[PDB]
Order: sequence, then C-alpha cells, then structure tokens
Amino acid sequence: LDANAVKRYSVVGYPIDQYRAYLYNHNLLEYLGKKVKREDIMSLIKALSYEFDLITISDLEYQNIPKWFSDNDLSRFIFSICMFPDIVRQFHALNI
Amino acid sequence: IDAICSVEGILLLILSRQTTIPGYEDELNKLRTGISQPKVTERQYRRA
Amino acid sequence: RESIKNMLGSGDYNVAPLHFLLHTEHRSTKLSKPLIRRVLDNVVQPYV
Amino acid sequence: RTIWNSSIITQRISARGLMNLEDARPPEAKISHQSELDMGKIDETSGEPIYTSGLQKMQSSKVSMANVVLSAGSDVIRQAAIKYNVVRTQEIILFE
Amino acid sequence: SAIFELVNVDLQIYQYGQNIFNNEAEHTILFLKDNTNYGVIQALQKHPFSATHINWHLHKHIFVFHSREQLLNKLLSAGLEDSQLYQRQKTYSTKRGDRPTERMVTYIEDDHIRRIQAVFPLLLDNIFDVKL
Amino acid sequence: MTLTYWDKEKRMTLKQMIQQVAINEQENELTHYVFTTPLSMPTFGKPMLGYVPLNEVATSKFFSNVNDFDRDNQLAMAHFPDTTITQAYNLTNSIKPGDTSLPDAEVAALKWFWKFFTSINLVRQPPMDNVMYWACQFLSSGTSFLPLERDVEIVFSGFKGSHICMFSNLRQMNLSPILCPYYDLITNFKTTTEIRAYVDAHEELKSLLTYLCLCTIVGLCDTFTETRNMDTGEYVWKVRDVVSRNHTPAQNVEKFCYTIQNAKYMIQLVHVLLFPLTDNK
Amino acid sequence: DYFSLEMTPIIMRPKLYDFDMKRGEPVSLLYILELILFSIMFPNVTQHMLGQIQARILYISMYAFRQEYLKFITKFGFYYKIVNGRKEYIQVTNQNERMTENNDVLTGNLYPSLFTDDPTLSAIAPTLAKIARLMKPTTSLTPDD
Amino acid sequence: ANLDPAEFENTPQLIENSNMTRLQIALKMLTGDMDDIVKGLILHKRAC
Amino acid sequence: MQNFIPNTDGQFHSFRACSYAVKDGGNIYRVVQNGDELNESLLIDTAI
Repeated sequence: LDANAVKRYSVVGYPIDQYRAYLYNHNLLEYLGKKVKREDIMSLIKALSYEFDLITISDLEYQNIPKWFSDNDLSRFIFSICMFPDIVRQFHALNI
Repeated sequence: IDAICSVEGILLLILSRQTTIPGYEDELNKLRTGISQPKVTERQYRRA
Repeated sequence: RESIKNMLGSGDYNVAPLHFLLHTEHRSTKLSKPLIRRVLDNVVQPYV
Repeated sequence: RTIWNSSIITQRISARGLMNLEDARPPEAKISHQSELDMGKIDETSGEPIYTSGLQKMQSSKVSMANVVLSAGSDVIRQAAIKYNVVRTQEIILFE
Repeated sequence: SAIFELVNVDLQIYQYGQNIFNNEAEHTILFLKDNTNYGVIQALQKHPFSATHINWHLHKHIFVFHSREQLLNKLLSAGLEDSQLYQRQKTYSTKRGDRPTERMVTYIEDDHIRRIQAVFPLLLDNIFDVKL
Repeated sequence: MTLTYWDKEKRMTLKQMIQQVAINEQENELTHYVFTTPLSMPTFGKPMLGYVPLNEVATSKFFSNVNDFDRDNQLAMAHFPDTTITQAYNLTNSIKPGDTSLPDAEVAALKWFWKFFTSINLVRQPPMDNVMYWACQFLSSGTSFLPLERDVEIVFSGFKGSHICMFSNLRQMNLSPILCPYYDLITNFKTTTEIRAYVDAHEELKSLLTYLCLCTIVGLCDTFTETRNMDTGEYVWKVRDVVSRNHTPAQNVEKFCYTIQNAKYMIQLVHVLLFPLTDNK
Repeated sequence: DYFSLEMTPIIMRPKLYDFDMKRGEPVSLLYILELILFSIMFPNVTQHMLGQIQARILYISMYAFRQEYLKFITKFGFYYKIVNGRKEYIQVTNQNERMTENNDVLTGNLYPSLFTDDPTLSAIAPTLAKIARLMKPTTSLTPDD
Repeated sequence: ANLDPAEFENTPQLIENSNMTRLQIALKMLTGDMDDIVKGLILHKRAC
Repeated sequence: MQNFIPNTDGQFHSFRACSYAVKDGGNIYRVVQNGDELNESLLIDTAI
C-alpha cells in the first residue's frame, strides 16, 4: 500500500521456475516508482518551445513516464552517428 | 537510436573474445565455445 | 456491502474514491474500529 | 549392455518411483532435494528470490519451483497521460 | 549580488586585447553564480580550459581559454610575473596592491602542462628579463 | 550475527575482514586534509507518509546501486520530531495494531542519521579525493586518526571471486540495530575520547564500518584489476594507489558499473559515519 | 455556481485556471488588480488560493519592482515557521524554482509571507504592504446561533 | 582528462543497465543445470 | 444545514484550516485532503 491507501500490488507464492519469477518481479518493480521528476518534464516541454513561456504541469502521480535520459547519452550518440551516417538524413528531415 | 545501439552491443557480446562482463565470465566461456574465433569475418558478421 | 445495500433501501453510492484532474482511484475500504482524531502537522495526535 | 556413462547424468531427476513394492518406501526411491522446495522472502527492491537461509536463489545453480511472484491487478495499462498549460509573455511583434 | 539574485545565469564577458583594431577575443573571463569555493571547483570541472588566481578575486572570476596550447603561454607569462613578484617581496618592497602570488591552477591532466607547473615553484629565484 | 558473508559458502565477516591486505607504497602525499561538518541540507514540503521501512530494503535501495528511481525525499519523515519507530524499524506517524514504539534516545539517534541522508542533489558535499583520504586514513591508522604520510594499496586473495556478490550480501544486510547505540552516544553530547573507547570496545560495529568504507572505495575507484588463479576457484583482485589516481566516479563496465547520484549517496554515507570519530567543527 | 462555491465546505485545494501576463510592459498590473477584486468579492475562496497568489504576485512584482522586491526577499524571504511563539523566516537562496505553487501552504507549520503584519513589513517595501493591506477581508465575524 | 568530457576513457556502455539484468537472468538460467551436453563414456560388455 | 465547516476566521494570519480526520487502523483519511489533487468542478477562473 502507501499513503492514500491505494492497492499497488500483491505478493503471492507459487510453483514456478526461479528465472521467470525473477523477471516478473523485476519488470513490475520497474513499472512502479517515480522514474522522473516534475520540474524535469517542465524543463523538457520548455526547451522544445518558444523561448518566452511559462509552463504548468499537473498530476504526475500513478502515471508511468518512460525515461529518456542516460549518463551515456552523448556516448551512444557519437557511437551511432559515427558508423551509420545515413541517420543524419532523417535528422535533417525532422528539422525541415 | 537506443535500439540500434543495443543491437550492436548484444552482438558485440557473443563475438570479440576480448571483452567480458563484471561477474560470471565463465558461462561466457560456455556460450562462445561455438563460434571458434578467429574463423569469423564480415560475411558472417553481417549475417549475425 | 453491495448485497446488503440492495436490501435496505434503493439507489447507489460510492466508497470514497479520490479524484485527480483526469483519473480517479478507488482507495481501499476496510474500516475496522474507526476513530476520529485531529491531525496537527500530518501526525495523528492522541485524544485530549 | 555395452555403454556406460562415465560421469553423473542425473541433475534433472526430481523423483524416481511413486510405487510401494512392499507397501512402504521402496529401498531406492528418490524424493527431491530440500534445496529445490525453498520459498524465501524476496528483497523488496529487485525481486531476486532468496533461500530461507539467506543465500540467494541465483547463485546455487540449482533450479527450484517454490518461489514467489508479484501481481498488480486492475492498473497496469493505466497509460501515461498528463495535461500542460502554456502561457506566452512577450509577443512576437509589438504595437500589433 | 543583486544581478545574480535577479537573473540566475553564469555571466560571461570577453577581453579583446590591445591594438584596438583587433576584435577576436583571445580568451574570456567568466563570473560565477555562487562566490563560494565549492562553486569554483564545480564550474572549473567543466569548461575544458580554465585557470584562476589565488587572490580573493578568485571567488568572483574564473578564466576560459580557446585551445590546448593557448594555456601554455599564459601560464608561462604568469610564472615570470610570479618570479618578479617573489623577488620584490623578498626585500619587502611590495607595491600598493595585493595578489600574494601570480601562478595559476588548472585541471588539465596534460603531461606537458603538469610538468611545467610542477617544476615551476622550485625555480622562483632567478630574474627572467621579462619582455625587456 | 552481523551477516554471514555469502559466497555459496558461509562466513562471519571476520574471516572476510582478515582476508584482505592493506599494504603501503612510496610517494608520501604530504597532503593532510581536514574534516567538515556534514552539510545536512534537509528540506522539502512534500513527504511520503505511511510505513516507511528503515532497515533492510532501506539500506539496499539506498546503497546497492539498485534502480535509480529518483530515490527522493521519501526519507523526509526524519524532520518533524514527533514521528515514531516500530521495532521492525518501520518509521511511521501512526502505529496501527497496538504495536509498540522504541524508547526515545533510539528514535533521536536514528532520525538524526537518516535526516543527514535526506536530500542529496541539494546537499553540497565535498570533493571526493578528500573522502578517499579520510577512508584510507581510518582503515589504515585505526581509530587514532593520524595523517597517512604514505599511500596505500588494497589486495584481496581467495574468494571464489564475486565482488558483485560482496555488494550483494551487502544488499541483504541490516545495520540499524547495530549502529544505533553509536549515534546515541553522539546525541547526548559525549566526547571523542569516550566514543573512541566505545568503538574500540564493542568491535561489532568496528568490523562492519571497516567493511563498509572498504566496499565504497572499491566501488568508486578506477585503478582496479582482478584475476582468477586458474588452478582453483580463487580470484585475487587488487586496487592500486587508491588516493592519488582517483578524482571522479567510475564507468569502466568491467568491475562495477556505477551510476552517479547513488555515488553521491555513498560518499555522503562514509562522510556521515566517520564524522563522530574526529575532532571539533 | 461560483457564488455558491462561497459557502460549501471546501475539501480539495483549488487552483486558478488561466494566467496571462506580459513580461516587461506595465500592463500586468491589470491582472494584479483583477485578482485584488476577486479577493475583495469572495474573501472565502482566496483563503485557500493564497499559496498560488503568493508566487504569482511576487513574480509580477519582480518584473515591475526591483528594489522593493529583492530587498523584501532579503529580509522577509518566503515562509513563516512559528517556532515557539516567535516567527522565524525561511528563504529560498536560489532562483532554481521560486514560482512553485505546490507547498501545502495552509496546513502544517508553514505560513506564506506577505500577510501577517510584523509592522516592520511596511516602511521596508511599500506597494507590497499596500497590496497586502488591500486584500485582508476586515468585514466582521458573526456567530450563527 | 577534462577535455574528453567524462566517459570516453573506456568502452562505452551500450546495453542499458536495466536490460543487463534480463541478460544475466537468461544466462544464469540456460547455463545452469538445464544444460544437456555431457562428456566421455566407456564401452564394456557385461550382463548385469 | 449543509454548511458546517467555516472557511475562515477572517484575518489571513494563522487560519489553519480544519484538521479532523478519521483514522482506521493505520490508514488515515483526511477531511481537507492536502496534496496535489482536484477536479475540474473546482478549477476556478478569474475573468469571471
């Protein structure tokens, strides 16, 4: 449970191989829990817009937003663009 | 782009003997005992 | 509770969900030994 | 018979024989190892079922059909939908 | 203080050298949003070419250069100046000013620049006919 | 009793602490740093009420580099001096089933500690070279806290080498009803002398925090190598010149691929648990 | 509906819908006046929206008063906390996010600034004492025997 | 250091840390006891 | 009869809106429900 007392999930024993169970628990506990801040979404939708704006967001609870960050972001980029230049074509297409 | 990067990574895992992961390091010497490095080259890499 | 409520009177009623701007959630309803207390600084005080 | 296994070839034999040749235990029947019927708690953070002794069920290299699993219930496809309110501050062109 | 409390961005300004008819900024000084030391280390970590004095003005300004080998000459000039200053300090003939030392600090883990800056504070005796 | 350090084979943390070697080298780094009040920086007006655990999933979620799910203010129920703790060490504000709370001093100490842990990326923690210095200081000179005057290398020999499993049986380890009396001593204003006497005497927590500082440095260093003696199942792994060649966390994905904010967690940890040994503010 | 919303027991803290404001020009003062009227007409609903109104009016002031604004922040930064009868002021020493509106400002030991007198408030940043004094209801208190 | 920003000193993290766990799981599973290949045996005729 | 929770003492000094609440064995339901929560029936406009 939690505050406000909303049933999140239920643990239960069962006969099943250890790996499958590990996986079922793992991807669930991943689907729970705040994966991103609020001011962060604020910052994103601010950066993608006109430069004189105020933004307001609401109810970032119980909603699961997949994260698009990685400390490696620059690394994965420079790795991708280096060995697959064709990507820049669709880059330019997005921009146009 | 994350998808293509993960593809390249996972493929890099089962080849190129000169890389491990922080841990097991032995079931890799169970897995990659089928490739028989260094008979592997491009024609094969692209098929993979 | 539904079986009884359909045997005392008529109509319908809910069990205290909590709203939001878009979605609602149905908090749990158990109510064993309810008590009324005042809550200073989000810490339930004892009765005084 | 001619062939003979030189090493052990029975790791996947949970039980051999449910008979009762003399209405008792057959003197060479094999019930399962107690290792494969353990149901220990899970660290509530990353699944990872552990044995009751404290050893994790991920290092013994022995399968076991007695672990636990989570279950969400009624809200797993609650999909990420939020609303945002924008407001300009400086018009593009003044006096207009 | 008022400015920084009102804007909350680091402030960057340039220095365009002598010989007025030049406009290229040979380098750029940069003021920090939090005059404490921790912020100095922080901002110095990024900005891949940086240096700062030891004078209290440290708290208010960091440097940012253009290249890898633009650091070297500035560091060497500052080192010659620190030689002159150490000398004129030896005989307690310190001018109407401050800045105990002139040398710099940096985080460039370059073998060459670190070799220079390490061997330097052991040769603070001689006079190096600065620019004359 | 602390935890059977697992390797597929049991342990007692004492064999596993006398298992290593801390051997010194040249190049005296005459660079004696100084301690610092550990910058509690607690604040936010949006807590998470309810039953928040405080022992095992607590320590795992915080220091086992498990999911970096923003791991935020949820500990903010460490201000508000009127909260309570239930013997399983669940911090709450409403003890439900007639369950009992702890005595006062215990509560004071525990809240003090986690309060220090509340809100990292607003904490202004000190650079890491210094915290490496203090860590090696402690585990080398002992509780006397003499400056190093040298440099140190660490080496482990014979484990069925699983330093990942070291971090794991950390993930499965409780600490609160181990370090409670210690911070209790620091709450009611005792002094360095008597608390050093204490840590020397009890020696259950001494081994623990030895192991803990050790694990944090091996997880945040980058002069690390490992090897398996291929005649038996036995890894020898070494970390060389711990304090001179380290200035940032690690990313070599061969040893322990460590993220960032949990790293600043870890340095806050070693900071705030070595704090009460040393001298004045 | 708005008029009836004056008396029924509020159970969920309300937020304001629309907010238009030009950043530099002196027209936003119109919006200030709009909410002053909306406060002098329904003193009840304001009692809860106080949290949002704090940050909004303060923002607008910051772009139309500078000496008063930053001086005020320096002294009476952002929040009352009644320690034991005294009132300690906590600030926000960072322009990271000043214009937040979600800080449970009306329950818990955390009061908004701008409002309780501390007569030194005036004669420190006028037009802000002038704003605040204009909004307090000051009508009556009647029993309902 | 400090020119190469922070994370170019080594092989770059390709697979995401979450997916790494799923990798490890499948590895440990398929290389454990569920393996099948077995080495060596002995020919000998006996009427046992 | 509907209205029984007063909405103000007047002065915008320490009002401290009502704080009675029902505790139900661990779970706690509040009357005023602090925290980020509302419904379009209560999002109000000013231009009115």
